[PDB]
Amino acid sequence: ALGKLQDVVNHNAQALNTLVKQLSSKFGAISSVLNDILSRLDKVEAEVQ
Amino acid sequence: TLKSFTVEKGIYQTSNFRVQPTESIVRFPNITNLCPFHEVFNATTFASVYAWNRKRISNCVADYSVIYNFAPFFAFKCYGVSPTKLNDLCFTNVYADSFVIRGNEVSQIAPGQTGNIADYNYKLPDDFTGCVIAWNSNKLDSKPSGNYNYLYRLFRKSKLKPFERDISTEIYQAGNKPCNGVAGPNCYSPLQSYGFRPTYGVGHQPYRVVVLSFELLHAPATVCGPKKSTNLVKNKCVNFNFNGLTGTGVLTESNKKFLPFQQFGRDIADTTDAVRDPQTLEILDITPCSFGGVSVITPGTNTSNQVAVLYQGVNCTEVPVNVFQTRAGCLIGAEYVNNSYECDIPIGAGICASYQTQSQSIIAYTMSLGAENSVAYSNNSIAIPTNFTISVTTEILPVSMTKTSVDCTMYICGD
Amino acid sequence: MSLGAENSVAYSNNSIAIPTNFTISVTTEILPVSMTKTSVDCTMYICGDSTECSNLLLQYGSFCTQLKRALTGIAVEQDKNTQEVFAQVKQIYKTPPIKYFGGFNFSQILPDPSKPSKRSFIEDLLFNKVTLADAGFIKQYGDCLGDIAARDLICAQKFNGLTVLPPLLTDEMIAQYTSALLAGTITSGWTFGAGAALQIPFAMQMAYRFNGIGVTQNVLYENQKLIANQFNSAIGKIQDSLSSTASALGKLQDVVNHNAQALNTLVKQLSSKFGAISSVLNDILSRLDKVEAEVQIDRLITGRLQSLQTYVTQQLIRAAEIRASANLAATKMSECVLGQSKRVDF
Amino acid sequence: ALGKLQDVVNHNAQALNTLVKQLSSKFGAISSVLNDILSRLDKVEAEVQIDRLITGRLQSLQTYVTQQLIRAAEIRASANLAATKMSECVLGQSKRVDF
Amino acid sequence: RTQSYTNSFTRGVYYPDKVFRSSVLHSTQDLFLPFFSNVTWFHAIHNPALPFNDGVYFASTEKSNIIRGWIFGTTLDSKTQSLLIVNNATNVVIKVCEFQFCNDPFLDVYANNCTFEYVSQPFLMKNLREFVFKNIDGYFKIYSKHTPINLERDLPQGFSALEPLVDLPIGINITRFQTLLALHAAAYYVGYLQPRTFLLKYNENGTITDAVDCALDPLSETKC
Ligand SMILES: *[C@@H]1O[C@H](CO)[C@@H](O[C@@H]2O[C@H](CO)[C@@H](O)[C@H](O)[C@H]2NC(C)=O)[C@H](O)[C@H]1NC(C)=O
Ligand SMILES: *[C@@H]1O[C@H](CO)[C@@H](O[C@@H]2O[C@H](CO)[C@@H](O)[C@H](O)[C@H]2NC(C)=O)[C@H](O)[C@H]1NC(C)=O
Ligand SMILES: *[C@@H]1O[C@H](CO)[C@@H](O)[C@H](O)[C@H]1NC(C)=O
Ligand SMILES: *[C@@H]1O[C@H](CO)[C@@H](O)[C@H](O)[C@H]1NC(C)=O
Ligand SMILES: *[C@@H]1O[C@H](CO)[C@@H](O)[C@H](O)[C@H]1NC(C)=O
Ligand SMILES: *[C@@H]1O[C@H](CO)[C@@H](O)[C@H](O)[C@H]1NC(C)=O
Ligand SMILES: *[C@@H]1O[C@H](CO)[C@@H](O)[C@H](O)[C@H]1NC(C)=O
Ligand SMILES: *[C@@H]1O[C@H](CO)[C@@H](O)[C@H](O)[C@H]1NC(C)=O
Ligand SMILES: *[C@@H]1O[C@H](CO)[C@@H](O)[C@H](O)[C@H]1NC(C)=O
Ligand SMILES: *[C@@H]1O[C@H](CO)[C@@H](O)[C@H](O)[C@H]1NC(C)=O
Repeated sequence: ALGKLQDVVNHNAQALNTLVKQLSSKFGAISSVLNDILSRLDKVEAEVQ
Repeated sequence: TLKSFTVEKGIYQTSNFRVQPTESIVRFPNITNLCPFHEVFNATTFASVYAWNRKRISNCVADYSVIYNFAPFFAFKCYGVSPTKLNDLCFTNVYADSFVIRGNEVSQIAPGQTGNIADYNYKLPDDFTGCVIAWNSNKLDSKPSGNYNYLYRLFRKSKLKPFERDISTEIYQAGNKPCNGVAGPNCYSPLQSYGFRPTYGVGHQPYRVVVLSFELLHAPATVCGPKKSTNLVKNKCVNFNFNGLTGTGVLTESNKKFLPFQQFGRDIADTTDAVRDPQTLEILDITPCSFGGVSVITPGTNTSNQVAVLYQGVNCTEVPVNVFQTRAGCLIGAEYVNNSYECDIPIGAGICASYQTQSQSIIAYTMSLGAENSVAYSNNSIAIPTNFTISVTTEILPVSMTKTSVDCTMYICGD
Repeated sequence: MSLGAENSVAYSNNSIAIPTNFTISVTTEILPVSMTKTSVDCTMYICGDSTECSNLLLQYGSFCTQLKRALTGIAVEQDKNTQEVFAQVKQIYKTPPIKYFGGFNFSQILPDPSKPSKRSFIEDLLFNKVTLADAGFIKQYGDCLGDIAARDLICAQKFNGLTVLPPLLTDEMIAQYTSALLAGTITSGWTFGAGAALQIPFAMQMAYRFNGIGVTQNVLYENQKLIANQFNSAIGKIQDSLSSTASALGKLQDVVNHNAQALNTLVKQLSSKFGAISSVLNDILSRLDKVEAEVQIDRLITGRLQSLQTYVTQQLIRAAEIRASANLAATKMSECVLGQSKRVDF
Repeated sequence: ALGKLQDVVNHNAQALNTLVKQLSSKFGAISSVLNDILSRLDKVEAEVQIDRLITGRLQSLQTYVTQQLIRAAEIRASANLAATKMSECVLGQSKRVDF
Repeated sequence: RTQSYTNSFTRGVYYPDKVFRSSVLHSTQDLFLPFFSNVTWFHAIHNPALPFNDGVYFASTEKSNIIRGWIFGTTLDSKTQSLLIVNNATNVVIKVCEFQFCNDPFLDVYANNCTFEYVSQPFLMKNLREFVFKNIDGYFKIYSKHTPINLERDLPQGFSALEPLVDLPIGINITRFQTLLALHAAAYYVGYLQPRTFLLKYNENGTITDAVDCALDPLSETKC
């Protein structure tokens, strides 16, 4: 009966969940956690990734 | 522009017009002396790694194409600049730090580097705009007993700051032994020298690393020289080589109050707006000359082939790289008429054009807002119609476009 | 926060309320119609004058062709918005020699030939309140050539390819459209929106516009002087508010500020490195090698192309909003200027 | 008279044709064909060039989807106007003047 | 010595770079004096030193004009390039040497390695003189501004933005510093310089107008 507001809430929630899950994407780098890159690579390769 | 062969009746944007630069000017400060790039390179010995010497170079010919064969090395580890166009620049000062290190930390001489010998004897800034010239010393500095002259620090209570020299001798107190001046057990001094041999290993043979400071875009410049200075012109589109800045301008004269220490000037977006002349201290604004674009006013290709040309928002005193002038710009190829027709092609701010015979010509005119009316009004003036017209007027509205589904893998990658 | 009033309606079985008096109030609604028609050259912004940046921008295909097509469509859309909002009439009407328009004082809104422009008093106050940026619709390059005082912001916008195209309808012919609409509204009324002008005295038109809201037309024909003086005092209140209380022109001054700050942000983005060593392109040609230089030039091209695409996308969304507001303004001019509207709170 | 629907058809056709022509763009890579890149290059450097082409065609696809979303909002506004005109010009008589 | 406490006010502003800007709102990260800091007087008749917390802001209101240096270094006794800014009526004698200065270096009115020997014009001449010093990235800088003061009470509300006087090509780590005596009865100020950021206003002539301590107030951080 209330479909459009459920679509609004689900669209906002899935947009924020997609934004959260996009932290896990590598985007061509070696990892997705900045602490592991900053404690694994020297500053030239660290700034590249 | 239309990527076709038939052209509809209308006004079409075309690529911009610019005034070509006429001359090229070079204004360098009159410096004629020479400085020893050579004599600091074939020297008898260099300073220690913890006691690296920094020397100031000013007022000499800045020749970087000769240090290729003043020293037997293998290319440059340049950051920020390049050795190919290094002689075309003009900056304030250069400092040549030099020291003799082991071979397996030439890669440790870099901005943002952490190691034993990266932080205890010599440290670079986070953004180092210079070159890290390095070469072997297998013949010049090699002893059968060992190179005990050079010293490197093993122990320090804190890491070094960038570009700062810590020359001292003391006793490290990592242990609990209170020797307080004795170099015996458990409080060993950090004065230890690495030793090599002529028959030693090849992977970390000693080096002769020389760095360059290269501070630029600041202060009066005094280490420049290797080109010919020319004259200077005003109010003409020319290329300028004011110190290191390159561009096209007219070089007008203005009234800007220079402080005695300032040598540049930027307006908003790091674009240089006023350059002090290095020879004589005066005013020189920088302004690239006239520009805009061209708009083609044409009828259909099946109708005619003549064109009318707009120049966007500029007085057409300099047209190339009749004439009707408006606030949108001049028109070459169009003739003004004092009449008022329902206009087909909009031209600019207030003016239109059409295609009339009165051979056919491309006329341009001020826009007719319709036929002017002088509709009557009094206390007794009313129009009531005695007849009608049941008219069918066609109105067209889009509803939906084409449903397109794009396969992302097939389009981007192609199986 | 107060939610406005703790009022209670006095409902009963048969509780009623009817008004014994009115207030002819000239409510002022301010609407944007067209924004600033700009166009980006994609050679003076991204590259300035370099052949190398032009050759690398040639590798990106039809990006700036699509950008120029989108900006040309935006400018043509703004001209279409101006034409479909203002030019609702086919023939320009002229004012009669007598200015007694049924007792209603129209001297503030009808134009006068004292000033060289054909504008009006209230239109002059409305142009003086909105601090226009004085963009490239006037040929300011004669002023930008001479370095008077300090360097201007519009000269910095113009010198980096962010030129501003003038509107097709200038302010004089837009004022002629407005004066023709006013003369057709006073002399012909609502009947010029259905063909040609059909003359009417202004008292009859105000009577036949009272008939459209369920009010009989004896109300003005017993109280013409009171309604005329209320209209005069209300337009005097509007005139005094435009003179002193500058708290009503926020929409159009906001639109001018959005356009000016958008061009200023797009200019100031030329000082951003986007990960390169510097933002001065000529120093990048003068300092670096070949290969490393087109590497850093490609970084600047990606950064400035992303900035230009953000500018074009934001201008497309803003053009959609401006086109919605212009469709609303065209619906108002078609509906409540060329006639009388029965929609509530419209 | 039928300029609007012909404009809509030409808009969608030229959008798809521009998306097809965008496949020939290099985007700074050494070529524009994925099989050509995977045929001559190594593994890591072809991963670099394919990532460059992926970024270029992803920017092109994002521009295409964003432009189609703005055009679909415009088409939805025109379709809401057409549904309103079916509701009160066809299914009734509208008193809105110049409508 | 007597350490009277008051406000340092909006002083200590220096030119961050030598680029001539007009009507430009510019912000940058520099190590210098924040707004509304503390004040330590040193008026007495009489040598203990002060710690160098990355910069000192100075202000002398001497009509007799008797000050001949600001000695820096690590342990202050002929160890790391003891700076002497002794000035006579003809020139200035700015040198770094090792002359074994132990305690109480007073100068009457009537060695080792010396790398620097540069001599310039006399900078020192109802007057106020500011001498903001700084050590960043192994560099040493001297600043000067001869603003004529009106009231001989404390630091006024006037603006005395510092122009860069002399930039040194060499530098050493600075920990301990003091002020040279001048006898045959004086009063000066010492401030502490902690890293915050500018918000500079330039007028039509390019002179530096009022700045804003962005890390002092929420209003000022809103302004920045
Ligand atoms: C209103 O206009 C119509 C035409 O638009 C008139 O119809 C014409 O009438 C005359 C004689 O009555 C005929 O000869 C014409 O052939 C008619 N025209 C058409 C197109 O059929 C009509 O007469 C007009 N009304 C009045 C009252 O004069
Ligand atoms: C209806 O309201 C109007 C104002 O909205 C009244 O007009 C005012 O009446 C007072 C009476 O003392 C005058 O002093 C004012 O000058 C009038 N204002 C004008 C003419 O603008 C009007 O009187 C009210 N109607 C009735 C019947 O009282
Ligand atoms: C450079 O030229 C100027 C003007 O001719 C002159 O005053 C100055 O002494 C010259 N400098 C040198 C080092 O010759
Ligand atoms: C460097 O100096 C040595 C010592 O005098 C000399 O033998 C050598 O030839 C010099 N190098 C060059 C390139 O002249
Ligand atoms: C530019 O055009 C205007 C208007 O035609 C004119 O007044 C002005 O003098 C022109 N500028 C020149 C010729 O430098
Ligand atoms: C209405 O008629 C009177 C009669 O004298 C006249 O004075 C007045 O001007 C007329 N109004 C108009 C608008 O014609
Ligand atoms: C009318 O209102 C009165 C309140 O005075 C109430 O008692 C009565 O029930 C109402 N009438 C009806 C029909 O409910
Ligand atoms: C009202 O109209 C009269 C003449 O009809 C005119 O003199 C007067 O200036 C008008 N009022 C205003 C405020 O313009
Ligand atoms: C300055 O410091 C003293 C003690 O060192 C302190 O009592 C005083 O409150 C300070 N002044 C301030 C914070 O304004
Ligand atoms: C800029 O300097 C001139 C030089 O006389 C002066 O007249 C003007 O007032 C100054 N502008 C200021 C202080 O804003």
